[PDB]
Amino acid sequence: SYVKETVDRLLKGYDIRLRPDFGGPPVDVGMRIDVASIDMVSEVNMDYTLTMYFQQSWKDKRLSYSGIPLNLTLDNRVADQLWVPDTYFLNDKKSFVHGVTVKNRMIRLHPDGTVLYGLRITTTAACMMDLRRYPLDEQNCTLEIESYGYTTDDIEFYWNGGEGAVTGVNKIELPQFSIVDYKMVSKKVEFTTGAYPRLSLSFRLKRNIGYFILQTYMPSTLITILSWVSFWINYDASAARVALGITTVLTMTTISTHLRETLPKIPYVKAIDIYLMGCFVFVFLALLEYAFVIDKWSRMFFPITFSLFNVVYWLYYVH
Amino acid sequence: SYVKETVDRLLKGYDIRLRPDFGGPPVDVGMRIDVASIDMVSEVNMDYTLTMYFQQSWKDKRLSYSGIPLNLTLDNRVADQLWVPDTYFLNDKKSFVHGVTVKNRMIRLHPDGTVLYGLRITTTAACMMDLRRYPLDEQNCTLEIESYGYTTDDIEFYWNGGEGAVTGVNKIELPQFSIVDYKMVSKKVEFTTGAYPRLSLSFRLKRNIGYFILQTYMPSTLITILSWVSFWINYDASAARVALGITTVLTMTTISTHLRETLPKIPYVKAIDIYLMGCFVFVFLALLEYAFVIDKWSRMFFPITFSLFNVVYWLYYVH
Amino acid sequence: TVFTRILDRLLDGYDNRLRPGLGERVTEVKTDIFVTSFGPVSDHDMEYTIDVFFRQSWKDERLKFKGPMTVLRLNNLMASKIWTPDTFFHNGKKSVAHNMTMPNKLLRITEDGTLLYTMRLTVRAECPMHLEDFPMDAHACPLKFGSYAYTRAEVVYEWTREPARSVVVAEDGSRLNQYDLLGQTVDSGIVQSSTGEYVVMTTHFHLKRKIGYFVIQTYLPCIMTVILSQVSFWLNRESVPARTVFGVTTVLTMTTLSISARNSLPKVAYATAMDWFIAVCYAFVFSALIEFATVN
Amino acid sequence: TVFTRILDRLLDGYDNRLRPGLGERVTEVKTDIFVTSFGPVSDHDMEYTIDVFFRQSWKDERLKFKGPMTVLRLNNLMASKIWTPDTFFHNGKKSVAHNMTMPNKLLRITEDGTLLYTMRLTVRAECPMHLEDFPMDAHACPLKFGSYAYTRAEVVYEWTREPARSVVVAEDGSRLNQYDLLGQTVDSGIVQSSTGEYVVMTTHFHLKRKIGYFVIQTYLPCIMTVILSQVSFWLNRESVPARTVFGVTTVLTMTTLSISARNSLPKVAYATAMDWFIAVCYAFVFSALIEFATVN
Amino acid sequence: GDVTVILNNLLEGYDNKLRPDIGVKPTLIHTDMYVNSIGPVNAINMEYTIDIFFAQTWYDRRLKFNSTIKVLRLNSNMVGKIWIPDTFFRNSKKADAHWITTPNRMLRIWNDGRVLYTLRLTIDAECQLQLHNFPMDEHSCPLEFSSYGYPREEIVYQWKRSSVEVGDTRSWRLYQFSFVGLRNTTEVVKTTSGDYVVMSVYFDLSRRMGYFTIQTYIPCTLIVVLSWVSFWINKDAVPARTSLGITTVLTMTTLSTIARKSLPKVSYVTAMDLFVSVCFIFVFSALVEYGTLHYFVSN
Ligand SMILES: *[C@@H]1O[C@H](CO)[C@@H](O[C@@H]2O[C@H](CO)[C@@H](O[C@@H]3O[C@H](CO[C@H]4O[C@H](CO)[C@@H](O)[C@H](O[C@H]5O[C@H](CO)[C@@H](O)[C@H](O)[C@@H]5O)[C@@H]4O)[C@@H](O)[C@H](O[C@H]4O[C@H](CO)[C@@H](O)[C@H](O)[C@@H]4O[C@H]4O[C@H](CO)[C@@H](O)[C@H](O)[C@@H]4O)[C@@H]3O)[C@H](O)[C@H]2NC(C)=O)[C@H](O)[C@H]1NC(C)=O
Ligand SMILES: *[C@@H]1O[C@H](CO)[C@@H](O[C@@H]2O[C@H](CO)[C@@H](O[C@@H]3O[C@H](CO)[C@@H](O)[C@H](O[C@H]4O[C@H](CO)[C@@H](O)[C@H](O)[C@@H]4O)[C@@H]3O)[C@H](O)[C@H]2NC(C)=O)[C@H](O)[C@H]1NC(C)=O
Ligand SMILES: *[C@@H]1O[C@H](CO)[C@@H](O[C@@H]2O[C@H](CO)[C@@H](O[C@@H]3O[C@H](CO)[C@@H](O)[C@H](O)[C@@H]3O)[C@H](O)[C@H]2NC(C)=O)[C@H](O)[C@H]1NC(C)=O
Ligand SMILES: *[C@@H]1O[C@H](CO)[C@@H](O[C@@H]2O[C@H](CO)[C@@H](O[C@@H]3O[C@H](CO)[C@@H](O)[C@H](O)[C@@H]3O)[C@H](O)[C@H]2NC(C)=O)[C@H](O)[C@H]1NC(C)=O
Ligand SMILES: *[C@@H]1O[C@H](CO)[C@@H](O[C@@H]2O[C@H](CO)[C@@H](O)[C@H](O)[C@H]2NC(C)=O)[C@H](O)[C@H]1NC(C)=O
Ligand SMILES: *[C@@H]1O[C@H](CO)[C@@H](O[C@@H]2O[C@H](CO)[C@@H](O)[C@H](O)[C@H]2NC(C)=O)[C@H](O)[C@H]1NC(C)=O
Repeated sequence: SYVKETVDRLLKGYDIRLRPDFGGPPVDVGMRIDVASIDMVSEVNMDYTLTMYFQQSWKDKRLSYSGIPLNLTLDNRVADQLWVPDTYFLNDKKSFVHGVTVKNRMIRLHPDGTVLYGLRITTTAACMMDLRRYPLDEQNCTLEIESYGYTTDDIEFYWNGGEGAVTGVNKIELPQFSIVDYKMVSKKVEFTTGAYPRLSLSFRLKRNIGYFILQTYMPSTLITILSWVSFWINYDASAARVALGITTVLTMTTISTHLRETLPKIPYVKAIDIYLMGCFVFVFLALLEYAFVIDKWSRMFFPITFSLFNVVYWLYYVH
Repeated sequence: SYVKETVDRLLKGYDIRLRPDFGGPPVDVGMRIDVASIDMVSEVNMDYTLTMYFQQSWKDKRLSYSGIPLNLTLDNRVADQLWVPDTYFLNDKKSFVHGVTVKNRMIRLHPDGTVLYGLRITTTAACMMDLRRYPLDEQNCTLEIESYGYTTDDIEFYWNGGEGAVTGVNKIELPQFSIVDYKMVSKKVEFTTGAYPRLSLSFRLKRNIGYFILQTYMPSTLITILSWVSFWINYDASAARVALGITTVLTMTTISTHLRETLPKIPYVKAIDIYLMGCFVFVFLALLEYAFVIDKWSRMFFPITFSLFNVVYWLYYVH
Repeated sequence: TVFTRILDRLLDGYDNRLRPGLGERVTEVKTDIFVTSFGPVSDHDMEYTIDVFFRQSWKDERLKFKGPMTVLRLNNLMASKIWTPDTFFHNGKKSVAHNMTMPNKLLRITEDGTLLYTMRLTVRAECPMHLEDFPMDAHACPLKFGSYAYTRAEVVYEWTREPARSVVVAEDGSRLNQYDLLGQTVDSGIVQSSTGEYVVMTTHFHLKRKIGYFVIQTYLPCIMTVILSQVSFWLNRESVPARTVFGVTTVLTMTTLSISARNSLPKVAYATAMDWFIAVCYAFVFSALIEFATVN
Repeated sequence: TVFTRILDRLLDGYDNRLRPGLGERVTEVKTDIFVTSFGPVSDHDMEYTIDVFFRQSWKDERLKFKGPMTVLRLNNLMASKIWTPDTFFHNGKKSVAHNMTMPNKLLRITEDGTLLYTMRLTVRAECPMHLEDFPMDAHACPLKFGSYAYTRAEVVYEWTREPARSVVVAEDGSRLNQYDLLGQTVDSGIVQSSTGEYVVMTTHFHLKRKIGYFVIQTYLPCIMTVILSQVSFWLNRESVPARTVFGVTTVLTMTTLSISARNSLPKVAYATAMDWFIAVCYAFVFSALIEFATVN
Repeated sequence: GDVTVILNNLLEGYDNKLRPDIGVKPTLIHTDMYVNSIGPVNAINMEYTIDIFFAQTWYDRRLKFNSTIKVLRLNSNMVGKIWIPDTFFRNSKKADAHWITTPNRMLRIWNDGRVLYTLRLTIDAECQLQLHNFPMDEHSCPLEFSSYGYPREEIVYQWKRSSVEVGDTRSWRLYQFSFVGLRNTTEVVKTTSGDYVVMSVYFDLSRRMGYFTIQTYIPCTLIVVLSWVSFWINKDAVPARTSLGITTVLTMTTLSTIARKSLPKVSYVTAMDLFVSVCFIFVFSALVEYGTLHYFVSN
């Protein structure tokens, strides 16, 4: 029953509306990020969804004790009665604290004065994805830790562990992308109001090529089969020849309307559309040689044009 | 004036967390539901949205008063200072109280002590959807009213008014389904913890056949044409007759895409898909055996078996 | 009348922010669940749904009393004052604590010092499904939960009844439409964290895909197409344009059905078994067009 | 230690129901908007999305002091107990106030008595456009804001810096896909209502479409059709019914261009520019096809 | 600091959980609204969204104060410490008030005891199921409210002006249809808990035919002319006329689905599927005549 009087001594006389070590030096805040999972990437809304432990720690004079030897894990509702930093995320769109039983707020106190505050939060952060080249992607999806109402002479940030402040990157299993590297960058960013610390957790996303590369082969094999249908046959039964070239536009249409819901209406550069242009202009070239009718010469010229086409595609892929 | 000090003594000395007759007889609770609308019966998510005027009434000797022969409707800021029963719904997913101007929370008091409580609740309740027979299927989706933390020795539920406790059901209109009957069930459920009362309000939903007969009759003309053109064209250019029946296969594929966008994957097979795929296999095999070998036999075989398939389909449909 | 006078004696001196212990015995909480239902799996974004009752029980020596009756039932209002543990799910990405006229939380204080505290929940947890065999899926969906701030030296979770047998209860109501509940398997573990060491209660749900949902939906059209692939071999040697035009008319539907089968299928870099089934169909197509061009 | 007594001195009888200067001059509100990223523009819902740092400031004579420091960067819990203006957006549809570890509100008192109060908001608003230049139109999305319960004789808005230099795109705050942000234009304005006359700060964002694939993916399948129309009327040395079925594809391409356009714009009553732009391309087809069907 | 004294004198002895006129007065309340926008009628949920400025006015014998202040303006912070009458919308699916940036709650108190109050509300209300004539649309779209707790003997709603008290001044406000007029309606509905007055507000609309003009023209200017050139072509060649006719009905099928794709299915006919089915069965009869002519030319 000794601990209750000490906690009441710590609370009676405390002001939540002041930062610790007030009127003096800036206080440091150490962060730690435990990425649970990249929850949901969305190429429609130019964004992704992340679930992580955001842990942070600092030091104060207002909370110190000497009687209790061990550390003091305390209830989460004392966070409404203790000072915390106003750390936010810049590129977010919709975020929340998980409240499945309570607010997941880890409050741990030390006899020194080291105060620990932990959250399990899910953030839907935007990522400026450049969709110019589709097979290779190499994104840079940032995650901008930044204070809100404290200037750089009032606060400073640091990674608690350097590279060791970020834990759990290798345990991420994404069905659509793959991590190749992650980077933690500190940066001082000024505004009209003032200067602010800004940590950045960035990482690249190499797309898992197998799913879309098995979706890519089907129009190519389809149009090679269509070329071999329209090429080898004699044209006395010309209705057998022309009905092959009739139904090519619906085959192009199915793949185009399937991809049009996946990728948005970005006008700039679409590499899938460049590939489908190399396909459908080749469809028009096959029909052009048909209306020009040399059939065996066009049949031999079709595979070497397909080979130079997907060689151009492969060198566009490997850059 | 005089009424304010009578309300004040009802608020003074009251304990919220203690039920009436705590340690005595079980309290008696009368409930009432007023269905406003059946909003959307989502077959894919297997749920329905219900707007309801939920209403409770009970007895409390602590909340009576001598004079003022009239009823005292109060603000909604007394329900947080009074006891309410913890009545939840079992199979809900998204449910809330509407907060249009305030929280729609009616407290009506009485000089003997009969307390009336009222809420306007929208509930997205899930129900079992057996989709074996698709037309005229009584889905029998229910709403399960149940208390949470009071054993049957502490509470008593009943329908306030008998069978007339559920109103406004005849005033509901749906574009897809139709009310055929509603029923009230008052049972007891034993858990590991204890015994709890349960009210259950059922809804058997006769689906209106007009949208169903439109989305049935629109593809039936296609297989009718598939029979008629196969019976009607001479077999010199036999590929010109067979290729139309193979385009009916992709017509079936478009119908199957509409089906997959309209229905999920279910192990118990439906009643709509089976006759269309059965007549599909028959109209394909008729074209196959017609191209296998003839003009009179095509006129004789296909309409008779077609009408036979029609009448056996109707005889399965009437059940 | 009387019980208000004793609840104030219970609240007198009981700090709402401290667990019993702290230079004393390790706090033990007794954990029980009750699966109300098991919601549908969402294979596109690779998750599932569950809604359960979640029970907890522990002893607080600062809550004993001497009353007329044995146990004492309360509302969620008093339940916000007694210290409860921070039980969170490791796999839940979006969860709701349901409330309707009250928070769905009861508090049953025993005279012995123990208490019961349960809540009705709903968890949208996910499973890392491997997709090497989509009709032959067999998955063990985890439902890990532990403490959030209290160390193994602070609290330890323990199942109430028989763990491997009767600590988890399926209540025979399942709204599933693609899978079926084979069984369940609880587990206990310790996860070494960057903060400290924490107990972990694991529960796996063994699931296999039903056979009449999509398996027949793929099995009927592929058999239809391999039947349509035979008629070109049935064709005459003096009927050479028909054997040519049959193949393109066959593949027009084969492509659309492959698109439809890959439509509801989520994205995976690993190859699926139905991707080899449509490959067998395309190989029959390739053999048919080889036998066509042999005549040509 | 001393600052606790200071802040307790500034609340001895302080009120929040009264603006500074009742029975005195009106209040002066400096206002600044620092946008972060101009988000997506839902043309199907004619609304855009934008992330702002909404700064605003006003002098309050009731809070002067002679303390050791001049400006104290206080917490927003203090700002909840201080008077604030009732600013709101006149055309906002679904605006969110971002909440985190603390709410994204700032407060900086000054020994002069001047304040500073920014809110990191995300506001969406309807941008009512017209489709008279539906391929390559350009619009000015508005953003109107002002007081709700305070008339022009109560509060007065004014931009903080010069109005040319008071709405700032950061460096590259462009979540834009279809459009190109180029400029902006603010102004004041007094709107008479049924209650009174409220001052309104109005801001227009000028934006114009990228030409791009919105022209390419619509004109190149039309380019193939108009090339096939020239190829059909080239010569007649070969068979004539080889040309007629060439019309049939140009039928179904008219299908594919019809579905491809309607999924972006709302169902408007008036015809647009791109609709006639494809209608003339449709009219180029069937006239020549009826002509060839009559003569051949 | 005079108003600080006056308003704090208006706090003690005033319960914020009681209506003022518990006695013989039935507490009549005037009301009005200013329609800011009427959003899209999506018709899939058969609902429409609408933004209004909704305002209420009542009296009190417990808030009369002294002179030298005609009316005092209040922020959104005295609404919780003053009794506010209830108002709830009947057909509201999700009527969420706006809470952004110190929420929109304007309050005024005169010396007489008159209290003005207002809000800023968006509604997604049900309108009707009017699918008799699909081009000839005429929806009324009622909007109605009551007190959820207080009956007609304890609360009375009243307008400010007979049927034209609702201000509405806009031209482009997400209306894909044509708004033609509005009116009010005051009724009393017998409920179970009591009798409550209902203040119905309609919004007369009519669908502009220019939206369905593109949906009607381009199938009509394709299918009918394809059926015409099926007969106008030389019928000596069997793969010309029958092939054109059989691909025309292949094209004509999907446009009926896409024309009914954005809007849900109904039970009764809407005289639009009947409007396209006549031409559909006409091209089908052209197919029947073409198949009849084949039976007597290949002899
Ligand atoms: C099941 O559990 C959930 C989770 O707790 C409950 O949801 C919460 O319910 C409470 C109680 O109704 C809400 O608290 C109240 O919130 C008022 C405004 O808060 C707004 O917060 C943010 C913006 O800051 C919005 O996003 C919110 O909107 C959400 O909720 C609405 C509700 O319908 C939804 O429709 C939306 O879609 C959002 O989801 C909220 O609008 C707040 O003003 C109020 O506080 C006043 O009153 C209390 C008690 O008197 C005191 O704290 C205090 O007096 C406050 O009064 C001050 O301010 C007023 C302003 O007018 C002044 O007049 C006063 O003088 C004084 O200065 C209260 O805190 C909470 O917002 C809500 N949370 C969410 C996420 O929904 C469910 O209700 C619950 N279900 C049950 C019980 O059935
Ligand atoms: C944005 O995030 C902040 C994070 O701090 C959050 O502020 C917190 O809000 C909660 C309520 O939502 C506050 O909790 C209250 O604290 C007071 C203090 O005395 C209590 O009296 C209140 O008790 C009420 O609710 C209890 C719930 O069990 C019941 O006992 C009872 O019904 C009481 O009426 C209540 O617990 C908390 O203090 C703040 N923290 C601050 C301001 O630092 C804010 O709500 C978030 N805004 C959103 C989500 O819009
Ligand atoms: C995503 O893009 C950002 C910027 O476009 C990249 O940030 C940049 O990272 C490099 C490597 O750390 C920084 O270079 C060096 O930074 C240190 C620390 O500040 C500095 O001392 C050196 O002089 C040098 O500049 C660079 O400054 C930084 N730029 C910015 C604007 O922050 C980031 O690395 C990218 N992430 C991925 C995964 O590609
Ligand atoms: C289909 O709907 C019916 C009602 O529309 C429901 O079945 C009801 O189920 C309850 C309990 O599950 C039973 O009611 C019993 O009634 C008897 C006689 O009154 C009573 O003595 C029992 O104590 C019990 O209350 C009964 O099976 C049935 N009741 C009725 C009136 O049909 C349920 O919603 C659905 N049932 C099925 C089988 O799908
Ligand atoms: C209280 O918490 C502190 C902070 O982590 C602990 O101090 C560290 O404990 C780890 C344990 O592996 C050691 O490796 C570090 O060397 C310690 N650092 C310092 C500066 O002491 C401390 O041990 C905890 N105490 C208790 C009783 O749990
Ligand atoms: C207050 O409410 C009670 C509860 O309904 C009313 O008592 C009943 O009123 C109805 C109709 O007014 C009639 O059945 C009887 O007058 C009452 N029946 C019983 C069993 O009490 C009461 O009338 C209401 N008070 C007033 C003034 O109307």
